[PDB]
Amino acid sequence: GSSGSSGSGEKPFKCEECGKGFYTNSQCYSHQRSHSGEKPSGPSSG
Ligand SMILES: [Zn+2]
Repeated sequence: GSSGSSGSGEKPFKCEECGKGFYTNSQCYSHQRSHSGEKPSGPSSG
């Protein structure tokens, strides 16, 4: 709704976990990864 102790208002692409800010979808996801640890790695591993 509103904020004060923050600068980045709104962005075209932000994280769903915390709410980070991004400009390109690809980027948004990249970070989103961090929000994952207890998971198996098959075709790709962090
Ligand atoms: Zn996040």
